[PDB]
Amino acid sequence: RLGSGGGVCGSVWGQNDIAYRCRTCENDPTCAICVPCFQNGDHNSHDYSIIYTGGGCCDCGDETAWKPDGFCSNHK
Amino acid sequence: RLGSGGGVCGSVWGQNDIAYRCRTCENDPTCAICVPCFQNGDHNSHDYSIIYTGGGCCDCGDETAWKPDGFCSNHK
Ligand SMILES: [Zn+2]
Ligand SMILES: [Zn+2]
Ligand SMILES: [Zn+2]
Ligand SMILES: [Zn+2]
Ligand SMILES: [Zn+2]
Ligand SMILES: [Zn+2]
Repeated sequence: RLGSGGGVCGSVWGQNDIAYRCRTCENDPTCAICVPCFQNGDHNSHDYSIIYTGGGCCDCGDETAWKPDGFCSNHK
Repeated sequence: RLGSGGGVCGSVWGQNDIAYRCRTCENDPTCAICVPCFQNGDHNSHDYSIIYTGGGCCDCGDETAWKPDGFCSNHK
């Protein structure tokens, strides 16, 4: 998808991987971030969930997919 | 974003790149495909447009972003 450039997390998911959904930081229901990005950010009382994904990429740092307050440390 | 795996086009866009939007094959307004995927597929009377993108990735082959009839040859 289009999205922003700059300091976004490359990470890509293969067929038996884990990501995190966060209904609080997300722009739409298919946004997700990789495990390190979630744990290196602050989501304490957000409505997050674990997801076993078979594909996609981490939305961390891309403000067209993820609220910037939900970025982890290494992505602004 | 989440999306599908398998035979999807990796391609990623940097800060002065070209992609194609196709309002006909797209699932939502931010979907886009890279130049080779567009030209190796069939979009003759679709409502496509050129876009100078600064970021994102090609949606070709990912049926959660792009109608499969709009895939190019090398992605099913
Ligand atoms: Zn990440
Ligand atoms: Zn991150
Ligand atoms: Zn969150
Ligand atoms: Zn492509
Ligand atoms: Zn393609
Ligand atoms: Zn098309």
